[PDB]
Amino acid sequence: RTRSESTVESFFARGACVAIIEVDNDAPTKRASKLFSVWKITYKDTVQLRRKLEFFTYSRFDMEFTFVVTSNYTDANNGHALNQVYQIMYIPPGAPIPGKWNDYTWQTSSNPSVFYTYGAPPARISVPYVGIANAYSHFYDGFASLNDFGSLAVRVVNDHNPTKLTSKIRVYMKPKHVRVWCPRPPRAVPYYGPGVDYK
Amino acid sequence: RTRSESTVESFFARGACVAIIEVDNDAPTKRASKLFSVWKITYKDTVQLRRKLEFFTYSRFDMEFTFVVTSNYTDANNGHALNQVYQIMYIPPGAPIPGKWNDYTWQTSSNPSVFYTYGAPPARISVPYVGIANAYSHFYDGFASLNDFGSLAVRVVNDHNPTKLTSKIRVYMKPKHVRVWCPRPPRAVPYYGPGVDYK
Amino acid sequence: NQVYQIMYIPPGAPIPGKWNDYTWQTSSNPSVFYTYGAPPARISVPYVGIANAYSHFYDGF
Amino acid sequence: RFYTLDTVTWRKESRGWWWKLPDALKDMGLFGQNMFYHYLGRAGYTVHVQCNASKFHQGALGVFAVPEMCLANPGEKGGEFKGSCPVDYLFGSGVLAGNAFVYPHQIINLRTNNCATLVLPYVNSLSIDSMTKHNNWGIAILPLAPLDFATESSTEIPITLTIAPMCCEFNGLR
Amino acid sequence: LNTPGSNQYLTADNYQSPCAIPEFDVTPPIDIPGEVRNMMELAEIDTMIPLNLTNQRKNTMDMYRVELNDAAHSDTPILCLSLSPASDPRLAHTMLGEILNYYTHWAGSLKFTFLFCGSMMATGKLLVSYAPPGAEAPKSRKEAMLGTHVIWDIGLQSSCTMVVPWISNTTYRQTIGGYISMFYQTRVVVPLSTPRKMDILGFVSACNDFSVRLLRDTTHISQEA
Amino acid sequence: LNTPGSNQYLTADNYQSPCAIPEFDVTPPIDIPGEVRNMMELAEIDTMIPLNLTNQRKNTMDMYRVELNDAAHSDTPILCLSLSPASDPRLAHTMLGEILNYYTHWAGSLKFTFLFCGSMMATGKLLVSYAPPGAEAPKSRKEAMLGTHVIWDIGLQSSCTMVVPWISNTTYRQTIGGYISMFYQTRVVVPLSTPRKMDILGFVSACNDFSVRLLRDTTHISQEA
Repeated sequence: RTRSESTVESFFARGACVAIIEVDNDAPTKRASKLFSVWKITYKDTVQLRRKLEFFTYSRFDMEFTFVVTSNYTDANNGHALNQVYQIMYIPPGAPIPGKWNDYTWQTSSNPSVFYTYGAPPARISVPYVGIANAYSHFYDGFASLNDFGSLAVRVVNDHNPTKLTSKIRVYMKPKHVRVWCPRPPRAVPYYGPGVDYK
Repeated sequence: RTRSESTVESFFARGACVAIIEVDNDAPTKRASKLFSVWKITYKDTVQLRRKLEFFTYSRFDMEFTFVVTSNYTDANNGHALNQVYQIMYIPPGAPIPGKWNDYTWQTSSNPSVFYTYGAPPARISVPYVGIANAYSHFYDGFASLNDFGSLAVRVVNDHNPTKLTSKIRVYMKPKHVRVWCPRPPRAVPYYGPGVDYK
Repeated sequence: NQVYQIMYIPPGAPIPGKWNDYTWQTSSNPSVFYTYGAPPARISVPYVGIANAYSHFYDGF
Repeated sequence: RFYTLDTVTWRKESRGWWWKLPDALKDMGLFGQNMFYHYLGRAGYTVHVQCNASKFHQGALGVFAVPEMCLANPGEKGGEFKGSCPVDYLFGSGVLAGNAFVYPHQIINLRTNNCATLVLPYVNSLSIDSMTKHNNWGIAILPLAPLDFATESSTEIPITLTIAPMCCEFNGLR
Repeated sequence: LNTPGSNQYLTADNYQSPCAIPEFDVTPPIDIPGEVRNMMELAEIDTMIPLNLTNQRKNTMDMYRVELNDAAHSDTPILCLSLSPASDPRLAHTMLGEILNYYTHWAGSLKFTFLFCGSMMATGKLLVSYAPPGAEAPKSRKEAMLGTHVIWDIGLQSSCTMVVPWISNTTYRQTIGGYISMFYQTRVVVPLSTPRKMDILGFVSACNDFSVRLLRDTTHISQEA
Repeated sequence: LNTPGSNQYLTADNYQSPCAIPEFDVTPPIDIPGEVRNMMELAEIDTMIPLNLTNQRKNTMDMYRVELNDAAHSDTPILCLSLSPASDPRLAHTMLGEILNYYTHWAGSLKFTFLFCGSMMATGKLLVSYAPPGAEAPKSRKEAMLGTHVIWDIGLQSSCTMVVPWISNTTYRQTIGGYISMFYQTRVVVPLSTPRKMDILGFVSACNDFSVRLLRDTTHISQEA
């Protein structure tokens, strides 16, 4: 035992990309012009973090989210565009999910939001323990894998611009203050779905 | 009773969008080319904040204003424009309201003003208690709903530019040091006008 | 504005072979994102040797 | 008190047995009545496994206490593992049976002992929870070694499972 | 390096701000009666329950009361209340329901007060029973008698107060827990020409242990999009 | 001046972050059994070795055991284990191997436990030898006898535990060290009609001095590109 770099905090608190969000600005032309996508915060999208968390039954940790936004000009000769401003809103568990770009959910009455300006250092937010139970449940035998975690929504708040722009937002989640309980053996078969089914 | 997140400060001190201001630069071409709009600071424009404040008769709080400016090129192929500078001026109660872009009210002899540069972090100002009475009056039975609060004016101070630009300013107001008196029951019917009329 | 990803590969880790391979997910490889126009990126790599000191000469197998 | 479940028989082709708690005790007299009459509850378990094997019998049994034994509700009799109905070597969760020893466990080697005991503390994400729609613990008995015996007598070794609740708490009478 | 949270406005941000009007003579406060520190003050105030929601008795005054003396009555629940203040329409419009509509999660005990408004000469008995969570509401007097219940006497006593304890596996449950029903016990007896159409009123309030977390938006009055 | 490390997101960065939900009522923790501080807790837990990897005995239950009584047996190693937990397939799938797969370097002693499952009346002797690192595994009983070895008796004793010491020039070696082999000593003797096909089980675990550094990614289950 003993020695550093082998602790639970060292094992779990590592930054990794967990989601990619595609947003547009205006001028659909021939595309759907998706202004937002919305992503439910979960650890099932990354195999490494999923395998690390499945090693235990109950866990408690805080989530630190880092957003990196990279914009691209679809047409090289559309003209210089004004600097883009992106709105990243955290949706707490139990809150309504946005369905339209200009709906009431984007008013940030109770949903935390951060505005990111292109060229600025990447946005960073910290989400504390938002679970309903005393610890997150990776396994539930009965009638809890969906341990809330809220969701993230990113949209462009710029005005109507004739030019076409596409931006990609990389979401990095770094767990903090990780505590684990009830050790479990590692997964030995490839994952199929969000459950424990095997083939 | 007891427990946090239920206090008056927690209930009221939440950021929300309360106003949207449209400004132009030059070259009307076919539009009115509104260089300023001016907005009277009030809580009647947002249903959530209005309902929260109507729960009590008298209240005292300080207002923190955050301005987010997003510019847009009306024509995609007008050419690169110089970085825009916006002037946001707070009009104290009882002060004259600007009527022209280059009138005497924009000289900031006694009206606080802040200059915002595009690409910079969003401007933030704090307005203390500017009421005339000892507390704001949400209800008045006699011969006080217009509890001053001053007003905000935003204009573009850039020189004559052939290119056409349109900018939108989002105003977020976060009450601070909120104290309330004389609790009142919640509103049960949709609002019609700035009064208490019901249908 | 261009964004560049600079990733440090620790000894014994796989070397990237494709732009969109698994090695760029930074599961255990430290990485820093640099934005054009920002001050130059700076990182510090401690002693990552296996022995007690780096060997500039080795006479043997 | 001590509650004894139905006796299972060990064969030479048995792939193992599994039980769920407090699912196995839902109909076990007073404890089952209390867990049915209350919306919330909390209680520990004491697991005793008895193997009625003679000195001439060969084999080993692996008793594992798995918290939240999710499988990819029989009740008293439980179920059996499948050779190729959870998979025995996959432990019902796609995990090699060798790593199943991470859970609290006991080894019943017929050449050393014929009984084993286990202490199961209350494990859950809540201080108190319903005793009916949630399975707090699972008991899995696996044939670590194939059953063999002298060519003299017997074909089936009886296996007795006794579970006794402890630290019982009940709230929300209905 | 540009990272989220740097040079960006955050809704839940908290730093110091420049003063627009420095050295301003702020009016000193005065001791205005009714100062409130916490929103839980409103939840502990008794609020009349709209109880009898019917098509005639909706958005009116007759809904707040239930007639307590029919001709031959019945052995069926005259009124039934569900322990879902943020979900039951009979309790969503109350002060407790309005407070809970702003918070996803809630915890603590509840208090229900029932008082009937009739003549002093009216005599009778009523049965008030509390159904534990997860149990169906009683459909008869015997079923109510099988569980936790109290006997309410019509006479010198005119008000009955019951407290529903906090029974939940989790510390806080979502605002998205048992039943309270009343039954006739023997009969309602009145003297000569005494009105046989007296009425009852219900009140709901929160206890001292009430607490909420994770403030959200309200459903009533929403037009902004 | 723009330099690397300024205004850029770093994977191994550590500063304070703005709170998305300030003054949130975080649920207090409870004493959940099985709290673990360090990943080395899992490495010290005994894990059954898949030992006999064969084409019939693969991804099944028969691989975990080796039959210990043939008809005439042989003077050859019945089973051989290599001291490469992160490289040997017989030890890569164990808990120690899975833990080591996440770390490039490792150090410390190892513990191997062998127990056989047969009848109490079975009597015999077995030879367990440890080959020093850099030495070929013995191919005969005499070669095993020439090195470090122990005599395991089949009888009242049913389990044998051996500890492999930490022998390496460097403080930590890569997860990319000797052999452990067992030999028949005299014979396996059983009484009348006693089964002559008893089985043995192997277990591997880490010692208290085990330590790893330079955490890496795992090989099992990788599809992201």
